[PDB]
Amino acid sequence: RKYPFLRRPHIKNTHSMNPSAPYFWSFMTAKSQMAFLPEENYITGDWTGKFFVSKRQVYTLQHATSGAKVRVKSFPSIFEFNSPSRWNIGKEMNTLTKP
Amino acid sequence: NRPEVAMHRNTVGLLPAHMWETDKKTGKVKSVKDSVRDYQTKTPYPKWVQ
Amino acid sequence: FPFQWKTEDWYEYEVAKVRNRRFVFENTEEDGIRGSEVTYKIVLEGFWDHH
Amino acid sequence: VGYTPVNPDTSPMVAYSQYHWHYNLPQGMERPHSVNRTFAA
Amino acid sequence: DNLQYKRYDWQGWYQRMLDVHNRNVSLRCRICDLQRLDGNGVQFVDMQTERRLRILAQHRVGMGVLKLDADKYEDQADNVTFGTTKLSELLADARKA
Amino acid sequence: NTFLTSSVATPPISVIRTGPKWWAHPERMVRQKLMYFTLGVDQLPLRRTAVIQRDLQRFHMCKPPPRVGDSTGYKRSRAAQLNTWYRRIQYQEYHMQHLFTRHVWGLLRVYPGNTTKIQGKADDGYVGYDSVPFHRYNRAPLPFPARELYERRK
Amino acid sequence: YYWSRYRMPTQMPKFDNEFIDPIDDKFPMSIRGPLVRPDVPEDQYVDSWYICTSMTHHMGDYRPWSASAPPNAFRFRPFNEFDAKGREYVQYMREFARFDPRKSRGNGQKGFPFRDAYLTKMNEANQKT
Amino acid sequence: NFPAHFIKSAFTTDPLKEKQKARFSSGGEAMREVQDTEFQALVEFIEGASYDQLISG
Amino acid sequence: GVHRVGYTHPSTLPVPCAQRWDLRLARARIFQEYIEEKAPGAWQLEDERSMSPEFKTFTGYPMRDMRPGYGQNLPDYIMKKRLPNNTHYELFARRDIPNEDNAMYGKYLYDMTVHGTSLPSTYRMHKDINKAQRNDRKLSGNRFKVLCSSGAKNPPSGWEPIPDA
Amino acid sequence: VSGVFSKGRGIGHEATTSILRYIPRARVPWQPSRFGRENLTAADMARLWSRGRYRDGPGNYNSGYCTERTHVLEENTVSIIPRRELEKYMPDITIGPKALVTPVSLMNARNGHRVTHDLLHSYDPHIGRLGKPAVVDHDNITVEDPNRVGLNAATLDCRGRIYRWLRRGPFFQVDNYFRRSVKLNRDGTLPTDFVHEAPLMRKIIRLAHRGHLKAACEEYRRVTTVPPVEVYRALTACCVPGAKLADAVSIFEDGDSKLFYVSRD
Amino acid sequence: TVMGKPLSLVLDNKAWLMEMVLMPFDEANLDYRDFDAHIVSEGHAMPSIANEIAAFALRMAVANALVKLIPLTRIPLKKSGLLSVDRRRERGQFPGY
Amino acid sequence: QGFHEKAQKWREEYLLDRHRALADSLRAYVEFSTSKRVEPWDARFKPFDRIEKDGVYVLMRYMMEEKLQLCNYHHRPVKRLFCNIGLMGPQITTKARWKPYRFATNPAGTSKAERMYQRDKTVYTHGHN
Amino acid sequence: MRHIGQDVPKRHTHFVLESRLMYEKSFRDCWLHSVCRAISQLDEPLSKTVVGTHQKMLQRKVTCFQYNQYGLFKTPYYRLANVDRYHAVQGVAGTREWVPYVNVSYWTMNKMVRGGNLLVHRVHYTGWGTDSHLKKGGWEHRWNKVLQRNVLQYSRI
RNA sequence: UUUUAUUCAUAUAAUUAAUAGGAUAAUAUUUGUAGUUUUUGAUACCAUGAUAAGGAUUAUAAAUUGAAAGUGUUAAUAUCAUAAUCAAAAUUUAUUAUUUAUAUUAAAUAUGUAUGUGUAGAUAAAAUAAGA
Repeated sequence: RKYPFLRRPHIKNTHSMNPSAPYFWSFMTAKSQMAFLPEENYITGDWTGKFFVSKRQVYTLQHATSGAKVRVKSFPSIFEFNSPSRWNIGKEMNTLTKP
Repeated sequence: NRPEVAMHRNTVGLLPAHMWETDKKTGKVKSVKDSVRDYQTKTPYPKWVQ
Repeated sequence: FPFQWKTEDWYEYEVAKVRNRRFVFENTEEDGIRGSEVTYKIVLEGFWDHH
Repeated sequence: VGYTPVNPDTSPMVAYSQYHWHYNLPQGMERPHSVNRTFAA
Repeated sequence: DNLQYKRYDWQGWYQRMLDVHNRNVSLRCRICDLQRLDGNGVQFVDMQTERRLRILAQHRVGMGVLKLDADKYEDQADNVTFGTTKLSELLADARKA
Repeated sequence: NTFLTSSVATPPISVIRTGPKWWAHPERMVRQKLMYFTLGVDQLPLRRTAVIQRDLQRFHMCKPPPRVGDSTGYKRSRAAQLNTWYRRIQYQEYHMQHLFTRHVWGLLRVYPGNTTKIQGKADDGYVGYDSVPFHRYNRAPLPFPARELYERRK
Repeated sequence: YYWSRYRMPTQMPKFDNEFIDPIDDKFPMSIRGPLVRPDVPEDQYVDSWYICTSMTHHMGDYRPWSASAPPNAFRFRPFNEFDAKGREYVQYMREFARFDPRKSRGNGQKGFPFRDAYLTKMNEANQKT
Repeated sequence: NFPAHFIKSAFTTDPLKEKQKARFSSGGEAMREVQDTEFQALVEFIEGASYDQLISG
Repeated sequence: GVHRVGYTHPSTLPVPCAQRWDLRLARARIFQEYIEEKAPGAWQLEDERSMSPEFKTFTGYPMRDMRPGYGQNLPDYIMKKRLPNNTHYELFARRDIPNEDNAMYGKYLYDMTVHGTSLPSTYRMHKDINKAQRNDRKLSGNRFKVLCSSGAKNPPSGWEPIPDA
Repeated sequence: VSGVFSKGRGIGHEATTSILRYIPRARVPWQPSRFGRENLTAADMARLWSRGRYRDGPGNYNSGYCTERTHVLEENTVSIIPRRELEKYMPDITIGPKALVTPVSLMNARNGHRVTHDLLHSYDPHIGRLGKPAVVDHDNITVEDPNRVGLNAATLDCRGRIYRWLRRGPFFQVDNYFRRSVKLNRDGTLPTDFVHEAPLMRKIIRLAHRGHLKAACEEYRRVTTVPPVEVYRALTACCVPGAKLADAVSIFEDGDSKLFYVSRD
Repeated sequence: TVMGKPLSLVLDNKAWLMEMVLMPFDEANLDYRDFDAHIVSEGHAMPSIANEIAAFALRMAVANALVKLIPLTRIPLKKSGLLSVDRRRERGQFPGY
Repeated sequence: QGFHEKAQKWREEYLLDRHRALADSLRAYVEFSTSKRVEPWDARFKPFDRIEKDGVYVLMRYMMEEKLQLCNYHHRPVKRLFCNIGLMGPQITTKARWKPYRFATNPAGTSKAERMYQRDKTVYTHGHN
Repeated sequence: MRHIGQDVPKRHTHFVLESRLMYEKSFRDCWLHSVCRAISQLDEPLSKTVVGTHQKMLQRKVTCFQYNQYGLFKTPYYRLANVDRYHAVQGVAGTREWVPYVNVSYWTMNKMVRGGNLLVHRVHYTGWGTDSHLKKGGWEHRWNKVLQRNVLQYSRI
């Protein structure tokens, strides 16, 4: 079975490999670093509580500074980003899962 | 710098070389110390905001 | 004869001939077949050619 | 055939069957219908 | 339409789609027709005025015919007045020579 | 030359069987004739294979004559003899082409492809910048400045 | 009912691999002719839908080739003097023989002359013969 | 299972329909509205060479 | 090569004339054309595959922008693109209805006009007839799945179902 | 009994039902008992509406407004992170209901729409109607949607609503909105006394009397209500000096045949 | 001359391709340097038509032109099979293969 | 049973290892960039063929030696410098021959073709040591 | 509600009906989203009137409004699922599974062709067809010709 | 005593009944049309159609550039007319025809692991603008 280029019906088939040092920014992220963060980083309306943050949200300093728990959906039921660090800043959550 | 047009212009000064403990014999990075602990920042948000 | 031309002139002629198709003034003052006041073009569309 | 009924407007089978007009014919107007002038509302 | 998009509800929006698709209006004007004396007593467009007009309309002029195709508005009634307005602007700027 | 990657080898029968596509390609044959002429030697085997290929390609469309009329005792043996004789002439031409290409490479300081032998200055197959660190068929390790076959100047 | 329209019955005809009639199909080709339909102009045939044959838009009533060409036409050409390409290139030469650039104004592609002769006239190397 | 088509012409006509059919269509109405064996076989065979016929076995 | 494009004013010119840059500015003002400032001068790539008559695909118009880094995200593409309003998308969104006889007229209105009551679907009718045959044969094994159970759990006063056997 | 809903309530008034019960009603022959979306209770309707927009709306558990403190998945229940903890690392940029609604002049550019909601809010009282006629209020546009005026394809009677919405004529939304918002008063007076546009009318009058006909027309482009006859009078008066007969006739016709013959003065 | 360019440049100075164009003037027992010939391309235009099939098409066109010009040249060319078209055609596109 | 917890702990350990791996990879990339490479030109073809005391080599050693030393013989800046100087002309891409990518990305002194396979494999740097 | 009364043999046929809503919302929200994205992403000055910090603040306000637009349809069209309206069969656009003009799956199209339900003209299964644009370049050439007819023939004043 | 090739990659998650028209029309607040509640085959079963594999043979000689691809059945599969308890969004999950050595990540998130002298067994394909 073959499908049109860059139009694979599978959306989660993309396996984000180990981050590459030489680029580390022009891979799985925004093409330009002068662009604004996606909508997942912000709150649109008065919610009653988010179950888990999506994997498209970029990682910021406030994630490790605030201390609030963050979790994403993976092969298991859920994965919480325990022991927050500062090395993963400016990267989306999909690059730190290894499905 | 990415290796597209300018890569030889990279210098060791850009490399922090202080947030990790490196092998004094080979030169590879052995371990990395914690970074969020007692982090020093003048402004977590851009200065012009608020 | 025989016809020998240059590539730049040939390219320019071909492009100009392709471009200048809708730049036709239908209603002129010429006598004969061409030259009139109003022009109506009725396009009939069908499933079959003989229809 | 089937729960979904066939469309009599765009189906070539019903359009060119014995009970309708084939495509190898003059394709003229069948009848000059006049409704609004015979009885307007 | 007269085949299957009449006498029913979808006929209205099908006709609106047809009108929006055919909203284009093409206005054609000849330079030889422009080259006439005006009310003031001078030629409306001279050689320099024609050259300036041809430069201003890079591809809108062709075979000596100035053609402007307006698709600006959904209806031909507004496309025609937009085309006339733009042609008037172009003529006013071209007469500057 | 400009082609320096790894190459596979094919039997001469395959290239001979390839007709007016590679082996009998007129442009390639003209290049071989020029190579012989600039060296000032006769092109007798090249002309022999040229006329053989011309005769074969002219009548390749025509159907073969009825084999029943032909005598299997003698006519088939004669046809096999002629075919083998033509094939041997083409083999000789192929060998001459390869030999003279190697010789001209050696004279012109042209570095051949990997595992290619140039008699007089390589004698074992020159290999350079290959996918495998070791020399194929020899198992000799290869340096990074692969091999300076010729003198530096010019 | 609506379905009452689709109830007219057709009466059976009165007599006295698959799909092929052996008698007509096995007839010799050199005698029957390599033809599966009357040799009338192809404009009279339309590829039938849902059937692997070609029927005529006029039911029967075949018209011969001489019914489309002028009387006593050569090879059924519209004009006996030239073929299609002759009629095209002679026309091109004739119109170029009286082409004038001033006349090209107003109309569109019709103003462009015969390119083969126009460009060869515009080529300086062709001036010296 | 299989619908009854009744290809027989005697199984699809009844007197009630024939009564109304006869008035509109009858012999008089139809007349009003309408207007050497070897040699014959040979000419029949060779007439297939016409521009609107084919040679048939 | 690298250089600075020079401009000469008509007043500074020995003989005044209308400069091509001034004419370009006037044309841009007339036609409301956006002047791209960061357009490199060394990228005048002709779409030869659509402009050369020597190619099969010649059309006389440039069919490509000849920019590898071109996408729908950039504002230039956004400004020069075409909206899908009143397009084939809009035609399909109203014509490709799963039930064809619902874009012309409402089923209930059509039934109430042509017929006297709203007819059910063919599948619904077949299910009803099959239920009739099953009830005639066995009259057992059926459930009582309903939308609102209030009327079944609290039957109206004066309702007495007659037994079967 | 396998009843989907345990409870149901009527919609007709108690004053009229008790008298109308004596008149037999012609029910649908193949389905006499009809249990529509209106007959559902308040809680059942809220649950059904919340479940309806499971793809894009708050129907998905993680989307929001789920009102559930724990989610059971993969045989492992997970607690919910509250909004107070979420906003620590998600900076809130909430504007409120004022953001979803676009101005009236953007209706044509948004294909006959004003509200930027998850569901298409029809302006006719027949698609988003639930017992009462459908009325869309732009000052109360919220995700909870106390009035079920939106259009979704996962409710009890969604199929007919979708069919009606897709089977709509041109200018359907604009016509419905204009007809419902603007109409002649019962007193017979023109609807030209609104306060939300009176300063704009005065501004246009001042521009016309100063002679700025282009500015007056540009401001008139943005009006939503029927202008008073003074606006047309001033526009025509300011067109008089310029001999702009075409403009005068156009501004006369824009109010003569289109807006309750206000310009008929 | 082919498409306004010399035959040697059109065929990239390939003898085995130009001899096919020359052949009709030998089979008819004529002189090549007595006639002006022009070739117009009307199929799929390609940057290089230097191939055996294109040379065959050119030879057929020249043979037909010679037959039209001098009727008696029909017999030699027809006997040599220069006006005999071959209906061979490359396989069409198909995802199966 | 317990696979959720096991996978969560495995992913935690994997991310903790990934932080150190990223640090080491960045260090290796910077060191490779700042370290001098080998001469990225084929010494077997016309331009870069002559003796070290004649031809292009004297020009290199008396004109562009400082720039080559600053660029550390990386192939891209070396080629760009040779194009910018223009004393060689357009021959860089038409007549000059250069070493392949992974052969010209070797360190300064290798003398062995088995060097690209001996580079560090735990560092994810797309072939940049 | 849940398989009590559905009136249809395939319950998945309602997915087409609900996808029509997606297309309608795209028609509603395409202009607003495009304008917001262009204004937010543009870095060069908008005009002579507004430059610098005013432009930066306007960009941030525009992107804040765009993020606050709840329910705005911003989805690539190729991510939309394509299912035939008659048999609820899913097909991938760009492959033989889907027929673009009929907008039905390959199975539905084959059924309608083998029956008398669509008026199509059979051609050779391994050719280019009657169309000269298809025979003279193929799908891409016919694509370019369609583009030229639709757009690249007007003066565009 | 004849010729060609073959390492092939995602795969399940929860709810589906109605018709209602607007400017330039001699007048309808029908502005804003308000009567809950007796039914039940596929969230998981319709067996029947197509397809795969796939073959047939007359054209003498002259002229002409001409006068030249055709399918049963056996099989497997499946979404259709036929027999109620449940697959399509939270995708790991292993599903045949791929870029091999002068230059290699810029616009929707778009692949870091198999260099090893191209070295088995089996399998498929064609006489088709090519040149057995």
